[PDB]
Amino acid sequence: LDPIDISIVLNKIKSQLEESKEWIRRSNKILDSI
Amino acid sequence: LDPIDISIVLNKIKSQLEESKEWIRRSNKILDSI
Amino acid sequence: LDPIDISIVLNKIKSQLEESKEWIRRSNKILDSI
Amino acid sequence: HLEGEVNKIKSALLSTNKAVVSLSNGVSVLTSKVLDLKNYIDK
Amino acid sequence: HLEGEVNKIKSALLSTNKAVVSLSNGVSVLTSKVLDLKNYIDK
Amino acid sequence: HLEGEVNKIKSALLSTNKAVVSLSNGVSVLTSKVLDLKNYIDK
Repeated sequence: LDPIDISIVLNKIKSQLEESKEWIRRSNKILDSI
Repeated sequence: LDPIDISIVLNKIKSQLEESKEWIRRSNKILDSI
Repeated sequence: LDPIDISIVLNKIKSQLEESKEWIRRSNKILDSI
Repeated sequence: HLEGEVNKIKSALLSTNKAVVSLSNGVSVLTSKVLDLKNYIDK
Repeated sequence: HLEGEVNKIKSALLSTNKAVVSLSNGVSVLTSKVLDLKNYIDK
Repeated sequence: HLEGEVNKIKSALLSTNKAVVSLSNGVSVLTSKVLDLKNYIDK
């Protein structure tokens, strides 16, 4: 295994997908206030 | 070749992209009713 | 290195992501006219 | 009427949001497979 | 006026939908290349 | 009121657009890693 190189790639990518999902949650949340 | 392992990955991924495209088609369809 | 095969894949993919970003810029731009 | 159109845009946007989520789940699966593949290369 | 704004949101959302489709086509190409690459590894 | 709802849809769509951009940045990183990996295979 090479935990350091996997960690760095996974965290860059995971932080983009998690950020995308929070923006969606924000969009749904605002849309539930209509 | 390893058809079984390719099949399982391809079907998980393909089913997400196909689902994304159907939601878009739904969104366009609703927008054409305005 | 194999510059030809990397070039062809990179350009197909990059042209889809660049096109996605321009559509977003278009959407934001229209939304700034409200 | 105009209320109706607004209502329609809301339904359409909720459907777009669902498109984005499922595309995200696609990218997460693919990411897992790419890392399974470096491990396969390493080992 | 308010009809105009609604109309603008509709145009903006159609453009977002087109952004999602083309990103999807990006992910499908990349997926193909990842599987071409396991085959290359296997062979 | 109805102006308010329109305003809300605009804020919600801007948030969806930001979701699409960051997912795009995810796919670009992953693409780079896939090409780093063919190079690793080749070398």
